[PDB]
Amino acid sequence: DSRSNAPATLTFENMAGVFMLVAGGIVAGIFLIFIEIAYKRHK
Amino acid sequence: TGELFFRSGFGIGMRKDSPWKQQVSLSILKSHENGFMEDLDKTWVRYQECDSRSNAPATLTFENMAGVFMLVAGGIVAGIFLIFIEIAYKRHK
Amino acid sequence: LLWGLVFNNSVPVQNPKGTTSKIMVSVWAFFAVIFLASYTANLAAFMIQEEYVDQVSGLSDKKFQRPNDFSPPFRFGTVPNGSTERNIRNNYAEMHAYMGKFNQRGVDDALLSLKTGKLDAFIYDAAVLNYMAGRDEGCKLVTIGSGKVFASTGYGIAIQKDSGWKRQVDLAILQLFGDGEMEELEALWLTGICHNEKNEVMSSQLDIDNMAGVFYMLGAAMALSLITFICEHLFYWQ
Amino acid sequence: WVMMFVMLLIVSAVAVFVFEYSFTIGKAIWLLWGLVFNNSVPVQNPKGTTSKIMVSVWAFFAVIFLASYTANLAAFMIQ
Amino acid sequence: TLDSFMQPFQSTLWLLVGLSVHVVAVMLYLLDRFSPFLTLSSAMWFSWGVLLNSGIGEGAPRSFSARILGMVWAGFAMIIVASYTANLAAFLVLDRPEERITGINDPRLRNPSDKFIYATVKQSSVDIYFRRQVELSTMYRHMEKHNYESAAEAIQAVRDNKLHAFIWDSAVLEFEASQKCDLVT
Amino acid sequence: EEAPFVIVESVDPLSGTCMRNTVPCQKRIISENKTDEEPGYIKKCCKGFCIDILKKISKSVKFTYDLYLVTNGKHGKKINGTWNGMIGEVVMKRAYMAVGSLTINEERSEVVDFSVPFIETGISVMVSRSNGTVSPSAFLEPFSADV
Amino acid sequence: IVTIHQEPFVYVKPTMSDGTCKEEFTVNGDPVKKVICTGPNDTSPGSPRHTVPQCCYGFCIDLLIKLARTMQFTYEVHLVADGKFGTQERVQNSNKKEWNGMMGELLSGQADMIVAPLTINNERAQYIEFSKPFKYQGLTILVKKEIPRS
Repeated sequence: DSRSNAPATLTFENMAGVFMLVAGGIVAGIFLIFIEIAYKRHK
Repeated sequence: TGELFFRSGFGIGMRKDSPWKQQVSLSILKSHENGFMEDLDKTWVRYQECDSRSNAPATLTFENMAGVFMLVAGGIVAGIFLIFIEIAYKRHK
Repeated sequence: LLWGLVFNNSVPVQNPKGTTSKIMVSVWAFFAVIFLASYTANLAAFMIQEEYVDQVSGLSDKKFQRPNDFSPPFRFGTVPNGSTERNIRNNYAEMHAYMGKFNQRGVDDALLSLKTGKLDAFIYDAAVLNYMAGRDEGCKLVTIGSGKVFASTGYGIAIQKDSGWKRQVDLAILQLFGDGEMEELEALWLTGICHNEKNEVMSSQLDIDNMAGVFYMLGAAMALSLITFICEHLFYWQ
Repeated sequence: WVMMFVMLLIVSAVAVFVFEYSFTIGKAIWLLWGLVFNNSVPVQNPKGTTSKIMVSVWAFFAVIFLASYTANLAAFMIQ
Repeated sequence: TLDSFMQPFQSTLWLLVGLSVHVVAVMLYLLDRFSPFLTLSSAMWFSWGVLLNSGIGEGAPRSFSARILGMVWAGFAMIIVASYTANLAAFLVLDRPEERITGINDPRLRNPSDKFIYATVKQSSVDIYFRRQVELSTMYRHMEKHNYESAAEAIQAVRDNKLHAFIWDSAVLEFEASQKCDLVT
Repeated sequence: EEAPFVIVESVDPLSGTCMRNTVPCQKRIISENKTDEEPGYIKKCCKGFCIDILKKISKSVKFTYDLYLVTNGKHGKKINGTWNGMIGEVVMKRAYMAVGSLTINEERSEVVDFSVPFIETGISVMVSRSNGTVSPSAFLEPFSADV
Repeated sequence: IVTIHQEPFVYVKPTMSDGTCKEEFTVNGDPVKKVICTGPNDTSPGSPRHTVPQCCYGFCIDLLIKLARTMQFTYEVHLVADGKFGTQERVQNSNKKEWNGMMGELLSGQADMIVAPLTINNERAQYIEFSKPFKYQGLTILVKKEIPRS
């Protein structure tokens, strides 16, 4: 016995975008830390 | 608003037997096939002084939101009263 | 501070040192939160009610009369060797000379061309188009309404010349209209399913031309910023 | 929920440890938690630049998260 | 049934907003470096922090034109976020489709079509009821080429997404729906 | 033959005749070219929109009828100062009546008579629905001008 | 000719003190062709039973103008006597049965043709002759519009 359920819940694969974006941000951040220590050693 | 129903057209009346009957019955067809009727329609009927699609959303007025204004006015007057109580408490200590 | 407190609290501010001023700015922040909530609610309610934007006037529109003196040239045509083609040739010479390029080969071919975007419009008989529109797959096709129709006529029943039977069949057809059987026949055989199809809202995806308003607002704000900078420099130079 | 929780933990730890060499792990977790709930509680910002980029990306993620949550919650109450 | 980032906004719009904030940063910087009486790095940090709502960076414009431009940029970011949230909510609340054919007089079921299939049990009362009705002659002619052997195979084929509609009595269908919570009449 | 008005079909193979709620139309068939063929009538079953009106007329006023399809080309044409098809058949009538998707104009009405039309038609435009818009000045729309 | 008063088709306006009605022009500037109208008084033929000369103009007016131009004849119009389209008037009246209104005036012999927005029905066309339709109007409903608000 279950009434009609109109709303749909959000899954995990549908929102993998933010996770991919933050992973790319972390790897770009470690690359930017390399560029940053390089620029610091330059000056 | 609504759908058409019992769509019957107008017509010119006359007696039971007359050549003017057939004359008009041919002249009306000639006018319809020529374009005179379209000009008459666009001139005397097609005024078109108002063309506006349906607008479902409703805008918020000012009287409907007077609540926040009343609340902030009460807050200001309570604040001046609180400044009186505050200077009183400061003078107390 | 009192301006930043209304736009979500994005720009840094400098808080006072008192207590009554703190209560005042707290009340103002509550007001700003209520304001933002109501604004967001009304904005979300607004975007869910836009649809049904398409209309043409008739055979006297600028699109038909002046194809070149407008946006990239519009397209409209039909098949040749027909009553409609002969009528539009005897009525609008230039329109026929223009539309002769887009002469189609049939009715279903023209419908497929319109569905694929190769043709922009279609000019044919009202009854067959209404039938093929009301009894088609989906309800994406629709006419421009009855409105004004050039060379308005009907489908009669040919009878031999000077036949007395015509008087009887005329009264018979009139009684058919008076009784309502003709309406039932038109609703059974002619009226499709899309006639009772309401408008379906959708999502516009927020293209660039939509934010043109805020873009022009930012441009005018930058212009006013430059104007005020020049004015302040002129006023402070002396 | 547990995905974003463990992701917050991993991001905070990696950020502080790698790009922080007074900014300990407690304040970092507090900041990375406050940045997801509209920015209501006070925080203590770092002094670096890559940590700033990391917390900016995290704030963008939190904004997207809040927008989607609010959208789904508004869609839920109408049915 | 939506996409994460680029569903409510266009990528070209994202690029336009990025170029806009990049230009606004330099415009806020110049207004102080070219006026009488702005740490381009801190100016760009402020311009990025106002849009992304992040609480990073400690810098405020000390001029008047720069100040009003920052106020306008904050308002622009606010209205952009508001429009984004509104469009996302609209698209997430207007994306709940459910056919749920009403019944026998449904337009999809009243007229035969290749995008909707339905069957029944051959050599039964349903066949007689469809053959005796003249209004449903087209539906009968369409369903004649899809009749099944019995209900045991038909119910199994329905759940296999091979069919789209099935007709039987009330008691048998209700019991099959109740004793197997997979389909609902 | 007209797709929305007069639809032609074949007899029922299970009975070799026409089904119910149909009118037996004798489709004229002329295929032999070397020699004129005997009266050629193929048992067909015609039905549609005008057929119902014709049946109701025959039920109202008492008369008998037997339809037969046109021979060549189309319903009406005035080439070489002469009519063909249905109108050309009506010229040398031999039928005394004509039905179908026929249009009314000046020439065909001056030649043959016409009754009251039972359906309206005319030149009509046909286009496809376009996706909606947002009224791009909507960023300041959901609010009054005084607030 | 006989004509009834309907604003979208047949406008009626009182003539000036000179004896005619002041001419005017359309939006583009074309001269609106009018014609003299000899009908009843302003309110009704009841108390002021007088024939005051007015002037009429409208769709049917210019249609009749074009028809008389192409047919090359002359005319003398006059308004309706009672103010009704036409219907059967069944009174006990053993030796009496006829039409009333404009249809009754036509059957009586007041005029020959009817240039007016008259409908077409079975009983109407049963007695008199009609022509091809020059308009197609189907009945409809009308409701008031109210602007929404919070």
